[PDB]
Amino acid sequence: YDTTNPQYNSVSRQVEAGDAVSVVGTASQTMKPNLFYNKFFCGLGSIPLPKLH
Amino acid sequence: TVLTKGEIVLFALRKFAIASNASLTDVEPQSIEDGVNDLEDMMSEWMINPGDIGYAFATGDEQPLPDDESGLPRKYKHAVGYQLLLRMLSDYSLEPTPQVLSNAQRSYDALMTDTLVVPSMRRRGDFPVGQGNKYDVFTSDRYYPGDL
Amino acid sequence: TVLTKGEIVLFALRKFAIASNASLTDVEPQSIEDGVNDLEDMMSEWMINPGDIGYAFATGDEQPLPDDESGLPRKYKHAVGYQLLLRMLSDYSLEPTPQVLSNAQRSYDALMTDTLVVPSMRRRGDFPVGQGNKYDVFTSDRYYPGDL
Amino acid sequence: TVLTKGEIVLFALRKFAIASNASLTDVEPQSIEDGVNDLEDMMSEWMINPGDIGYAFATGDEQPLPDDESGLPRKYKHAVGYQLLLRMLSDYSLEPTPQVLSNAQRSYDALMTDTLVVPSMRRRGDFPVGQGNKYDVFTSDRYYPGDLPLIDGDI
Amino acid sequence: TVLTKGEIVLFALRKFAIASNASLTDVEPQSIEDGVNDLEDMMSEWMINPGDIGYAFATGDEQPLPDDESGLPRKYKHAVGYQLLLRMLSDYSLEPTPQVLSNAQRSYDALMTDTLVVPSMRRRGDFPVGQGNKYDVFTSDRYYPGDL
Repeated sequence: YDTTNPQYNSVSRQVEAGDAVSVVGTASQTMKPNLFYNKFFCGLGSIPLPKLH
Repeated sequence: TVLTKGEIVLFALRKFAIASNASLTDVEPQSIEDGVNDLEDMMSEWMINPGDIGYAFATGDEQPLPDDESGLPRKYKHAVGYQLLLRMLSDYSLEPTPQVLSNAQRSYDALMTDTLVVPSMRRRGDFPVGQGNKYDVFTSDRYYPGDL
Repeated sequence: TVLTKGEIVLFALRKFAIASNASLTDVEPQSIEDGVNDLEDMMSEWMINPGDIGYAFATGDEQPLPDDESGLPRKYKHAVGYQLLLRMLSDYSLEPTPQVLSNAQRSYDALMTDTLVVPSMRRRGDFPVGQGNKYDVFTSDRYYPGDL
Repeated sequence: TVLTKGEIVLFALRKFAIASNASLTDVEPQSIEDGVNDLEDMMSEWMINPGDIGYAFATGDEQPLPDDESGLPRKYKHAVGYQLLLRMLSDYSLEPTPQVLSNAQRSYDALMTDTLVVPSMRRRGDFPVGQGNKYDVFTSDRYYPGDLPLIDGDI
Repeated sequence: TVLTKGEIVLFALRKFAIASNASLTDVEPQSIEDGVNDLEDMMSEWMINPGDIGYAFATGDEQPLPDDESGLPRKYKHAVGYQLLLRMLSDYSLEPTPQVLSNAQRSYDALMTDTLVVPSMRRRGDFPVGQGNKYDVFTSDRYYPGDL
């Protein structure tokens, strides 16, 4: 939330002090999470290694 | 035997006969604390041009004492003492002599010959690697890494 | 530590034996004020030729005091003191000795060594970029910007 | 706070121990007025060789006073004071020691450093402009101007 | 302000301490008359080599007087005064000091700098004008005039 550069806003209002938040889940639950993403979310690459003499 | 601070100051005072063990007239301790402060400042300055020689600066906020351990090697004693004497003689309205200057220069050269490095120049990074080195096509070994 | 403005003047006065414990002479208050003013003027002047060294000036009505902080690191103390001594000796009509001059110039050389930056030249701006840089997909630069 | 025409004449006459705060003998005020006049004439002749540095001249015909502010920055007072002392040393039949000369030279070099010009000469005026600059569509002219372009002043 | 002729002679005498408040010596009127006459003659001689610099000469077959107006800007005051002092020192059987000579040299150098010419010689007169100048449709001259 930029007031000098409003071009890059990505949220309705600023997160002021004293705002109420919450955490999704349970105290000590464990699970296997499902995943959904886009093609350009994260990238993976393998660096080739050099030969030795 | 550790080379504590103030021993260098005593050596510098002795080598110009300002004060020593055999002197009937001695110098007040204010001069000694001024000398140790001058030594501290001189080492702080030496942290730039000659380099780092393992000097143990006082930590926290307490002032340097004339009895704490300096941590310097024994081999640097004459060099440090002569430099301190050169930077300190003018305090007593005195002028140096040619033999003292020659001794200081020789000791400084002996100290400086230890810190010599002579860096080596690596490859440009665009220099081709000879095909006889048997590089790998896809591992970007055809050229030198250069730096970083 | 803090390295107040009062400490620097006292160091210069102690050197050359104008006011020191060894000389059995105490410092007059007026000489301290003159030294502080000269230090202020010198450090204001040093903002152009040697460069900025982080010295802190007073605000509004200056009235610099010996108990005010200076902001200088402990390394530059000897250089600043020797320069102040050279610029202040004319007050008492005293000709400096060669050893003091050598010490001052050596400390000043170390100080200028510490803050030395060597600019690096850049390409003209109409200089071509070769085909080896792949200016089709890797970069859009047919020529170096080279000006900034 | 600000530089005044009086404290420069006090930096002088004290850098050479002629008079000072701690001195038991002080100089007569007529000498201080003469020093102020000498300073004004010096900064008047400095309008040509070193160029303007920001001096605030006594506008009008009124006589200058040592209590006026000169407007000079605090980083210019040392060179001005040393040059003025070099000028007025001969008034009291004195000679300058070499250290004073060296300090004055260093301060003068420092002052002269801050006012560099480097005119950076321009082109000729009939020098051709290459086809690479696209003088057909991009810029109408096909030769180097040799003068400042404008929008309506048009020389 | 106005810079009357009496200002120059008093300045010249004061700068070598012939008669000044610092020296406690009062000025002799005969010295004033001699200084005024010497200044007038020196300006009349300066009307050739350094060129006119705005002097206001005395007319009407009347001798110059100190209360008259010189007509010069204040910038030339130091140079004129130093030159006049140099030309009057031999009257009192004195010898100039090197600092006075250096100051006079610097002032005269500034004066000479202020009055440069660099005439920037013209063309020859039979030098052709190129055919690109269009010496008939746009110009009436086929050759550079190079005169007057």
